Amino acid sequence: GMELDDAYANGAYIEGAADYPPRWAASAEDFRNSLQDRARLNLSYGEGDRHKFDLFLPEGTPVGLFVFVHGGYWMAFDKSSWSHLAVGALSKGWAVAMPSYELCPEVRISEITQQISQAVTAAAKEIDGPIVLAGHSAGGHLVARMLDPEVLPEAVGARIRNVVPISPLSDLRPLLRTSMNEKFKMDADAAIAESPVEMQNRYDAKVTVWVGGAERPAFLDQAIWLVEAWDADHVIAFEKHHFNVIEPLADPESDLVAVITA
Ligand SMILES: [Cl-]
Repeated sequence: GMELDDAYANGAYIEGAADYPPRWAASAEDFRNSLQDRARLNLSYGEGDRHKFDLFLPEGTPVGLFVFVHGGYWMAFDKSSWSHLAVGALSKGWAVAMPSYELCPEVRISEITQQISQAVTAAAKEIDGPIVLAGHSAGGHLVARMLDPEVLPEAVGARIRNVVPISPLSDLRPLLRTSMNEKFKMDADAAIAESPVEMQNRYDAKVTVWVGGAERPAFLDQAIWLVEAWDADHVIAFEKHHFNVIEPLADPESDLVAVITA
């Protein structure tokens, strides 16, 4: 109902929280405009209005494909607020894909998972080479689900090299105790079915759970749960909160860019 609302609230505990959305949108727009025809915007992966992805190409032959899946608790944002985060990987020669997806309550989280699979699959036809995945928050959840062979085709999964869920939701059960479940509309079995900690079969890939040191206790817990279940690597980013933890993606030399492209 609402017992865990405060526990899962990020913005309320982040100084300047209100300023992130507008600045991301502005930063992303400027980046797209800067890239000219190396920005392939609004490529379709499906028929729906939000079944689109942006594909950012490096200057030379891409060394591979990096898919970034954005967050917003599966109920807000689209791909357009995050383009500028393609810079670090682009500088190392990776093509970078960013999908949008339909949002709850129009769809269920399980349907969103299926859409990300469709998106990764489409991007993987555009770019040859190894595939690396990163995703933030709900997006961290979504990239974690891509290692499920029942979700993503073998031909794509076989190519996944690294998966880096940044501040992921790994166990959806506690969300049943949040008002956001009025939108997700999950019962216990649905939360379990969509929880990465429950996945026993995974494509072979180096998984590194990346979480901010100054994040909500709930997010620190969600991270270590994933680390425990999968024996994944684990990085705690010094003094980072839920909104600036992703900032190093813009920096070619960041440790976050390094673990994603390793
Ligand atoms: Cl669901």
